Amino acid sequence: ELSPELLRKLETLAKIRLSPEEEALLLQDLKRILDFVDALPRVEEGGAEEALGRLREDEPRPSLPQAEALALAPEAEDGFFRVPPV
Amino acid sequence: LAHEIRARVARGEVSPLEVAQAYLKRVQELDPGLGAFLSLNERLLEEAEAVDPGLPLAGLVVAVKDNIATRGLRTTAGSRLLENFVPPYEATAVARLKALGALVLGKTNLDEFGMGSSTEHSAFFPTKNPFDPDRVPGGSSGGSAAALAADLAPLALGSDTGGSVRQPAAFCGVYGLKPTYGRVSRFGLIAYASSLDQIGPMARSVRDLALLMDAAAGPDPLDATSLDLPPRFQEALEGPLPPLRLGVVREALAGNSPGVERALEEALKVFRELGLSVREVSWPSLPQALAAYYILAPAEASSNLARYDGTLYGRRAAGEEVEGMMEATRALFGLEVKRRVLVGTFVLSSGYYEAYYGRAQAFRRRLKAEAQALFREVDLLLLPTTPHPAFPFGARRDPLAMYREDLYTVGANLTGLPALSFPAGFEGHLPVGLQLLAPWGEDERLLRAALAFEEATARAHLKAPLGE
RNA sequence: UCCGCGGUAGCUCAGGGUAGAGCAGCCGGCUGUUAACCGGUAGGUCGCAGGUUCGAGUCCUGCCCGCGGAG
Ligand SMILES: [Zn+2]
Repeated sequence: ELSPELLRKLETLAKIRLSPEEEALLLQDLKRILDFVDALPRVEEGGAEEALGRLREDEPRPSLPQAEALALAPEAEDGFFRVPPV
Repeated sequence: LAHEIRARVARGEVSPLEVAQAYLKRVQELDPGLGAFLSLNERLLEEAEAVDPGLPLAGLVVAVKDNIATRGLRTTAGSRLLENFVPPYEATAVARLKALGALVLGKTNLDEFGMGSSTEHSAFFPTKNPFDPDRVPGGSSGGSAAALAADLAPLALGSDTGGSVRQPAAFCGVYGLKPTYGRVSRFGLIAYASSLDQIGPMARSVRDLALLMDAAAGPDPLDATSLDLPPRFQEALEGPLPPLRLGVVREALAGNSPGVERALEEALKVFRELGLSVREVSWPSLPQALAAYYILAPAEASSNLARYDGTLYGRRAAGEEVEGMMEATRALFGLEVKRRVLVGTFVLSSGYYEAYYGRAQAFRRRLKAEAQALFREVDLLLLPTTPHPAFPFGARRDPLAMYREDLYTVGANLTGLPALSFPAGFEGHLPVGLQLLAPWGEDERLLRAALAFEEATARAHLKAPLGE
């Protein structure tokens, strides 16, 4: 139950550009996989557990030096991360 | 052998610098063929090895999986997207080992982003099994395992999401522990399924696992999902039940290879002569867990790997457009990654969320339940880590056929239950592993129960080609 | 809005080479039918408008309508 259109839609949502060769390939894989998974039985689910999470105190923690941060950037300009324009 | 080294070091018989030079040489001579390490801790090793006090882990050096952040060292996650990425921070686990005298030897080879079961999906190169150069070391922590079995390192860190630590450990005949979800920090782990990921220790002896865990585990203020539970591992100074109840899982008994069935029967005889009440139990929906996993994990993976566009740190694919760059950069993913994140997007996509994700969530809650009920009647659970030993390259490259490798190990993660793979014998020349798991928080149980076995047996640990 | 099934006699649904069957309708038969049935016969915007094909209910592009399903 997987049309070439859905693949296109999916690859769109995931922002992944695959070659027409891979499309035909992945089209077969995804089919088999989605069939395997669909075999999963449905089951009832109980109360959504107790909430035992914690919160962080509003206390400042030293930041990265601008130099170290921009060193990861493929492109930087005057202390900014530089990307192609919108 | 790890604790043996630290012993020689503390008595002045050897210096940390000596141990490093020894291991560094061995790597430079054996790794070329093995392909276990991607990166190596450069001059910063020799330099760092000659400024250490006789600390708990002084003389020790660790091989870390390359999806675990190490400040100043190339952390690629086995991907092209990050083949030049070097973290400005350090993973909490790694940070702690460092503060106890430990040092990083290098970074270990893995399947791209941890999604793989054979290392055949590393963007760089495959890793070879020291026991058979014609067979895989498992995955995705294939590198770490391979490194241990060849004594390229005393200690090793891996990553487990569906058995990515146990399956390799089995294939390479070493110990691999998946920590109860929350024991070890996830901060610094380039993880792919947040709800299932855990850094796991691996070593050639159980006493060594204790060393790692005792150092690595513990509450981290940076990880909101970490448990406030003091390690206390090295208290494997046994006052061990005698008489624990052990439950064997029926569902995992059929479909195993001769060597696995054989190794299984023998193990039972051993646990019985140890004072354990061995009984067969039922893990009703265990066999259907593999499916739930390959819909829950891919889901979280799509959202976790979404950040990898060329904007701030990855590789830039050089599109020259706006979206066209993001679209081209992500095209640098491997076939397996693409496959999973496409699945993940579908399962969460509109019209399919409740029909799939919501479905698998409810099922994940069943397993936890069925497990709670099982540990009301038994204290430990036993099953194979895998139905067979390491397979040969090329053998099992079918989407589904690869997924079934993690058949027996998937359950540990969906539940959060601690699980340990231990060398339980052989079938020919290839090692065989058995999986022993306990209730939440009782990780130390697993360890001592395996110390009993490691001892009751002289050793089922063969060192393919190892030496100091 | 999207998605998935539907739209064929009047009614309810069968199916790349006269478009069909039973219900009722018409004609003929039958004195106990309960949804009588036997024979013969009549009955069409195959959704609508555009393509491929020698030939399209059947395939493929768009639209209208109905039902159902999604956090
Ligand atoms: Zn911040």
